[PDB]
Amino acid sequence: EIDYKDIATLKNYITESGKIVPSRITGTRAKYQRQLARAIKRARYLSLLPYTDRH
Amino acid sequence: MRHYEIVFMVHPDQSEQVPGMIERYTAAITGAEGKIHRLEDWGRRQLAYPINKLHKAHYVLMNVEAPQEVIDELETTFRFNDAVIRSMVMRTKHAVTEASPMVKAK
Amino acid sequence: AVVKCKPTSPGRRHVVKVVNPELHKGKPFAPLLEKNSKSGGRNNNGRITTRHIGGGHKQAYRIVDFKRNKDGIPAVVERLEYDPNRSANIALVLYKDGERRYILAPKGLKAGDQIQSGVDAAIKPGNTLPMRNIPVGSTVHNVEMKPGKGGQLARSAGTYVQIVARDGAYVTLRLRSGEMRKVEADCRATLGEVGNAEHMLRVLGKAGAARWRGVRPTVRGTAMNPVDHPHGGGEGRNFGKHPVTPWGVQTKGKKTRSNKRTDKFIVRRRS
Amino acid sequence: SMQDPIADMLTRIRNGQAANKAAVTMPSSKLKVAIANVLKEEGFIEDFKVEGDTKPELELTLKYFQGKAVVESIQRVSRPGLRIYKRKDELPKVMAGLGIAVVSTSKGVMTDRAARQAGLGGEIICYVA
Amino acid sequence: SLSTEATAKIVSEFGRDANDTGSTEVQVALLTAQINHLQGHFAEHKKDHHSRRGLLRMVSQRRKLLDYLKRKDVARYTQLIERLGLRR
Amino acid sequence: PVIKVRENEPFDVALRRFKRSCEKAGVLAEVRRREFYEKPTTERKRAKASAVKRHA
RNA sequence: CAAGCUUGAGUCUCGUAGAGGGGGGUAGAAUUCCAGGUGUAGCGGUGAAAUGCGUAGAGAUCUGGAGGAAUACCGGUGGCGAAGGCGGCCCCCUGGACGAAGACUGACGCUCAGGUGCGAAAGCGUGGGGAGCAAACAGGAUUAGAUACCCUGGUAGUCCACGCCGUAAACGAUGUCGACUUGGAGGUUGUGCCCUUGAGGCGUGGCUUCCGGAGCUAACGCGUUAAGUCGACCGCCUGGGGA
RNA sequence: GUUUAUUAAAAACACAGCACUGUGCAAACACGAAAGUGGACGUAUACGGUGUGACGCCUGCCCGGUGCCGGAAGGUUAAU
Repeated sequence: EIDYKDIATLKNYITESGKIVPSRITGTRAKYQRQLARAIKRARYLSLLPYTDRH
Repeated sequence: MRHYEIVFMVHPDQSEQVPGMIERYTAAITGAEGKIHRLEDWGRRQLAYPINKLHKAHYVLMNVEAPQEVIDELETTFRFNDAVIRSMVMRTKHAVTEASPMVKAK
Repeated sequence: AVVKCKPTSPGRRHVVKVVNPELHKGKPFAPLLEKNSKSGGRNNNGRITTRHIGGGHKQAYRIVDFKRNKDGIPAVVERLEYDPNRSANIALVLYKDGERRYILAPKGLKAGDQIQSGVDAAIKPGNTLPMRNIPVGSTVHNVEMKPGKGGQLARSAGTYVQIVARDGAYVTLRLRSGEMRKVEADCRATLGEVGNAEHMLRVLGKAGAARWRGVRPTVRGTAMNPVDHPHGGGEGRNFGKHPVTPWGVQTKGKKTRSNKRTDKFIVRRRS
Repeated sequence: SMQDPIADMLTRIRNGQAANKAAVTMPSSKLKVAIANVLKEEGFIEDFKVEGDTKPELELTLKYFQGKAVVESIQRVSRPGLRIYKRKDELPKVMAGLGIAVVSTSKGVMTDRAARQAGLGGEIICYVA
Repeated sequence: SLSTEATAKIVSEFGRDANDTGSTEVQVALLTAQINHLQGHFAEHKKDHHSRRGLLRMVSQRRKLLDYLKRKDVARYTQLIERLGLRR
Repeated sequence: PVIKVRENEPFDVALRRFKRSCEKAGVLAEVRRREFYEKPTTERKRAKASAVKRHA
């Protein structure tokens, strides 16, 4: 279900500064945190999410 | 015959040419016995960071059963074509005939 | 493939030859051959102007096409031939209108391969097209300098110019020496490296093998008497000069380019 | 893998006897049942049953006295590594009387004592105490 | 690997039916097919060691099955190595 | 770790928010860390040492 | 020796997770250098200094360019791999593991001297590459001395291709396979039943972390993933130095 | 292999290989007051110069002196 196009949802699981957030904090199951981080890492390629907050 | 999913994005001054590119590529897939399970066109959207100096560019989704033979003609044309700045082909384990979250939200 | 020949005589011990099975066996294509008679390094005054050249084996001249000026018409590679005038191997090509020509064989090019010139042509090795129509990044060879003159840069075995920049009428080339250089961008260049890149790995193994390539012995200045060379005399083995050419100019260090008209095109001299 | 299944039965007793189990099961065989019988006639175990047609299951019922085991100790003797046969004069006796060897003779499995009366020897399977 | 299309083809030939998937002749045949497909992978990819460990398991497993198949019945054994091309 | 001062705010609240935005990012943790090369054997050891300790 | 059987061992069907391996592309951050613009007297470095760079304009700052290497966050007594090991994203080729229900072969098994393969780092060979780091080497400090620790530089090397080398505290200092023997807390990955009514209630596989019982052990400890109770095969030890 | 035809055949010269350095093509360099020619109908895996001399193991310290290379602020300096 979790999906690199869905940049609404992916914003809950990054910072102000566009760092991926750890499962520790968010409470998320670790299967899905793998899928999340992979989603986010594609999103950043396509320029839908940012790497940083310099721009 | 495997399923793929092809986001590319396009130099915004050649938003002119976009439907002309689509109709070549979409034809050339069905030319070799393919499908096209959907196609969207999210239009001009703001980039999260500059690429080639460009703020803004013209995105295009496309989901596609095809062979590997046609997908390389498609990957090569993207590389040689200057108007297309950035490009992705993922693989996928089913088809996806649907709208995305990008079209639905509006 | 390189081949360490087994040491049955003392002159075979160190030989390493560059066998290519893919080359043609049998006589080369007749219309494209010329007479090409040797000079022994001597000029129209009979004087040796270039030392150490002389003798060797007879050689016909293969008329290669460095211009590649026959446009839009596809061409198939018939075979790869040996060429004695040249580190590169060459390829006989048959055009769709029944013309034949020789061309330099790029790396990765065998029988059956279509290759095409001019502006339409696809960006794949073998194919020649003006450097406006090539992607920056690309790796090319047999590059012109003035438009229409013919290929001059990157013709030896295993060589490639590499295109680093566009800027208007001109483009910039990292040449193989390490020398960045502007060339105006209507100039053609074939794509690929040049073939036969194992050519450097060969070892001649004996004196005579050098003589077969037309290359006479070389006598050290320090052997000679003072009248013959600056390095001259000595009882025993002396030196005590600074190294110099036979005509007394410093070697080891001293730069010898004075050519002011070509300076503007040189972005950066070699490393 | 599973290369001496008699030793397996003997271990399953010993380990159940240590863990204070009322009963233990294993895969059956003919020879296990033969031994199981000798062990019962001599009073180290209460009773055995066999259930199943296709994959039969020997269930021994173990025996205790003063809240404490009856089978004080139980060695294998003849292994697959090292088969141990004995002539009738050379038969061992175990705690100088008080335990029992178990011998396969040509007239079936029996005690050490009952092979001396019958006047036989053979493969010595196991001591018990 | 093989596909299912290619697999079913092999059970067909060497078996009795499509539900005799695990007879000794079929197992050998599947392995032999599976080995020869891989000979192309390892032509191109010589430094792939971790996959070749897998290949060598097929080879050894085949050779165990054929040694069984001699102790059972040499009619089936001699038929099978001709049909498949083994032993050389 | 970017911040502005919006209007009718003190200076001293913005300088506080700067620091609670930077300790939230771990800029300085992520810079102490790359002062010196740590061999991977040492990285794994310190990781273990923390995990075993934090059983308390 | 002959004929069987299906529980050990395998084959097929369908799914799930995974830094498993090989090849090919590609992204962004940062260091270095190169060419510019603004700008002026310091910078850098340390315990403190000096060597070093700087009025020939450094450091700081902005723009553009080159190139190489490594992949922040995620990331976890998390995972995969026989071991060595494996970490951005995408594609192509490919190995294994596990689970569910059924079908199939019918002991086809376990272990393995000699043999063959795999095997970190350093190192060697041929050819490329070379940003950063950095054995050797140089200068500066410190010191009784300082052939070192610290500082400024810096070459092999580190990187790629194809060959060799065959070793490590290559360690869980615990050979492989199988069986049995009280518990508790977790993690990870499957799967089946349940006003799914909740991120849940009841079970059932696989891998894994920490406690600890009987027992074992010289003791420390190990403790169902044994160093407990057994069996099969292999490797190895027999005082310290010499070695 | 070569060498002092006519007192020296050698440990001398050459050599395959190694290294440094120059040279971007109207190449460096050489012969020519010049035109021009060789280099080469080659193009940096190519060409010229210098030293060493198969192969194996190696190839340490010194940039004060003399050359060469780079640097431009300042000094000194010609014709004009």
